[PDB]
Amino acid sequence: ERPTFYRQELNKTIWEVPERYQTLSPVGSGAYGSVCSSYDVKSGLKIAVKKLSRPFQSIIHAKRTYRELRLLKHMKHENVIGLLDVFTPATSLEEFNDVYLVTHLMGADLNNIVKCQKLTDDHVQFLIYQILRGLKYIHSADIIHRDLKPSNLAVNEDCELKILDFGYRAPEIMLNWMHYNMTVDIWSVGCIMAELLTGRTLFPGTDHINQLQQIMRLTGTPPASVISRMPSHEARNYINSLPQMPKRNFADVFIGANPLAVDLLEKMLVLDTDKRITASEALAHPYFSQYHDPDDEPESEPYDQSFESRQLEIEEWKRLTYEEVCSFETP
Amino acid sequence: ERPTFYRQELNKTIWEVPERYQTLSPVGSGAYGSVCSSYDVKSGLKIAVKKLSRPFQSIIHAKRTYRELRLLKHMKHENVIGLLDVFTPATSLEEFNDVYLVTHLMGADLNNIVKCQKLTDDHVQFLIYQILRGLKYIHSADIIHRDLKPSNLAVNEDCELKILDFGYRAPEIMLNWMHYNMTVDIWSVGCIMAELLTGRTLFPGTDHINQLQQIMRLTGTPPASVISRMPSHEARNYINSLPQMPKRNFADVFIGANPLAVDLLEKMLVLDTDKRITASEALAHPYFSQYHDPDDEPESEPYDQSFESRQLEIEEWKRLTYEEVCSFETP
Ligand SMILES: Cc1nc(Nc2ncc(C(=O)Nc3c(C)cccc3Cl)s2)cc(N2CCN(CCO)CC2)n1
Ligand SMILES: Cc1nc(Nc2ncc(C(=O)Nc3c(C)cccc3Cl)s2)cc(N2CCN(CCO)CC2)n1
Ligand SMILES: Cc1nc(Nc2ncc(C(=O)Nc3c(C)cccc3Cl)s2)cc(N2CCN(CCO)CC2)n1
Ligand SMILES: Cc1nc(Nc2ncc(C(=O)Nc3c(C)cccc3Cl)s2)cc(N2CCN(CCO)CC2)n1
Repeated sequence: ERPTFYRQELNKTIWEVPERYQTLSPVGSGAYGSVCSSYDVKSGLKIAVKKLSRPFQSIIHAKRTYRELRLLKHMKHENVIGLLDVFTPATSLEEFNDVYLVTHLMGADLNNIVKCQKLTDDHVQFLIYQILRGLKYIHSADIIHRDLKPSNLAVNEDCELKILDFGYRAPEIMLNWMHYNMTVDIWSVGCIMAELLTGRTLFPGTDHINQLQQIMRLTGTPPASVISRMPSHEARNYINSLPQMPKRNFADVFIGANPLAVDLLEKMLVLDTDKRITASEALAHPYFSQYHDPDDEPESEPYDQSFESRQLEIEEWKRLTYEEVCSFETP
Repeated sequence: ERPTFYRQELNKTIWEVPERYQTLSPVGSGAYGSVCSSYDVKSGLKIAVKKLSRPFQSIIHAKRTYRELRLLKHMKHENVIGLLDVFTPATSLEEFNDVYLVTHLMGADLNNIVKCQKLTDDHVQFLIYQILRGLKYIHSADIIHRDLKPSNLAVNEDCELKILDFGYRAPEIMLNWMHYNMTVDIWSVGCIMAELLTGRTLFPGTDHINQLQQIMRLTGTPPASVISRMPSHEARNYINSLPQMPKRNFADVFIGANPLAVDLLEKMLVLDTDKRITASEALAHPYFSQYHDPDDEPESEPYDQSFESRQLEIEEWKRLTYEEVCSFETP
């Protein structure tokens, strides 16, 4: 049965939400859609409400809309943002033209978590452990489109963590993405953890290619196999040798740090993509002895993404979307 | 001997330019600096004058400034933007805080060449020949920092073309950049040529990973070697099979096109990075039979980029820059 809806204008756009979602307040926005904090009277919790920007303008917008709705529906893990409600003021498919997604509200982005200065080792243990627990689960789903990453992490005031869904190209580039999508994740975590222990950026370049040179001061130079197939000799020269800079080592960089943190980082911040630590291995590490529960670290159910390779008109995506909204049982 | 400088305010910023550069008119801008068209009285030609944005604010701005000055100083090829003049109103290193760079003016971006509707096949031969002549020269300079790209091409009205210098990361990503930096270039050109012949984007995605699926429709699926080392079986499944969409083939897509144009594209738009045609091979190809001159397709002089590996304070880069400004002889 359709609940009483109520209508209001926030930042020059019309919001029509169910009775339960009171005291809407705009927190921020991006291309995807606008978000509002709201007090859900029913369950008595401060909540997040998103209204999608023109969800069925184009095929891309339409599939994008359906994708996010399917993903947050599937994501059921205490470290990954999940769908609490989805709704529309529309009462028929023809009329249907406005979609709202509802989740829990996290209060602090990554870029605020760093500056959130006074952090005990325990907070770091907990934060990193949660990203890893999330990551294990996220990798297990094999999500074709990439919306969940470590950098999208979000944190409410007691350090409880969730990974949100935000925060001409040659084939060899995107094949490389697929190839290393899990490895790069654990590099991000590594960088993130480092910043939580020091408060400074770990690998600051003058630019992105100079960034590689910085990384290697800690990681060492690539294996012969990687170097011997660079497209030129001057390319090999750039990655087969460090220039003579002052010597820096892990023990130096993370001096005040719990030595187990330094151990963990020495297995995360490794250049050899194969030798680098995997998420579920990283969980078993001694640094997380408090938190590590091998039977409380679940993988995902298979996730049917056959939709990703269907080529459909706008109206076909809109129908799929509206079928999901009407099917949704609010937990 | 310092010429007479004159001063004016253009877009709330003070421009001080030598007597010869009259009738300054702003055309466009980027984070690097703002650009003006100007009538150079001396050589009597419409010219481009760029004023660098706060060139010595930080180390990055300072090295950046120096790099661009070294690059365009080194680049001497008629398909690659080159430095005609660099100047400063400053008369001592302590004063020195503003820098201007002068090149030829083009007046048509890539995104303006597409829509430039009625183009003979001749225009395409000539446009594509010049990018390839460029790229050969560019690739041969082994330029550590990437500012010169196919997509950065610019054109004047008689179809004369020049490549301009504008248009947390894991090591495996940038290592990959280095690896394929030449092969991706030929992919871009392939894509550009395709559009020139048709007017539609060749590989339209819904998103970037979906684009790989679009590409494979034409290129087929990756070799077993590329497949057998994806990080999951679901990834293996994405790239080991096309889904059953309409069959599409090169001959179809480029129907009205010169058949030799199609031949070249079937050698450019190849997935296997090794089999893919190289810039210099693409030159020798029958499609540019009238333009191809193997003794007029020069490689670069070595380019001393030892500076890219130096860590220097702002003031050190500012002196190198100032030294280059005073040393420069205007052709
Ligand atoms: C834009 C923004 N969002 C914040 N929190 C959010 N939580 C969850 C969000 C979200 O979009 N959920 C969601 C929904 C609803 C649907 C589909 C998918 C998803 Cl993932 S947005 C906090 C925030 N700030 C306020 C507090 N500032 C200072 C800290 O002291 C920092 C900035 N700004
Ligand atoms: C590692 C990586 N992945 C990217 N995107 C991906 N999309 C899909 C991916 C993929 O593996 N999906 C997948 C999975 C997980 C399972 C089965 C099947 C499939 Cl298909 S990976 C983008 C990206 N970068 C672009 C942006 N750069 C920052 C500049 O702003 C950083 C580098 N890096
Ligand atoms: C930003 C821009 N630049 C244009 N031409 C240029 N030529 C060379 C440029 C340049 O910056 N040189 C340079 C310099 C000086 C120093 C260092 C390095 C370099 Cl590379 S800028 C044309 C243009 N327009 C777009 C299209 N519009 C509509 C047509 O209907 C006309 C105007 N916009
Ligand atoms: C192929 C590629 N290269 C990138 N940058 C490079 N920097 C340095 C490179 C390099 O090979 N230098 C070099 C050379 C040439 C010789 C000797 C020694 C050296 Cl060090 S290649 C970035 C990049 N991207 C993917 C696509 N994204 C599009 C977003 O819109 C942008 C980022 N792709």
